[PDB]
Amino acid sequence: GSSGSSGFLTEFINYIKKSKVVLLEDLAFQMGLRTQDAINRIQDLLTEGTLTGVIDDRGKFIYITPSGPSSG
Repeated sequence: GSSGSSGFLTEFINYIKKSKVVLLEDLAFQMGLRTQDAINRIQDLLTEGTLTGVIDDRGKFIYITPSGPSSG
């Protein structure tokens, strides 16, 4: 359990799970943050494994989460 002003990370991840299709360009717009900033966070989380996804030649983010059983 992370301590301090930790919340944007937890809320950001939860949003991705629910969100079927999330774009990096749109992500920064909705969150206000910059595209590069948003991408950096996604790449970091995906690198550690915290999140699993793939990027296409269109620099788009595609998350594939199992609908229904939220256990693992």
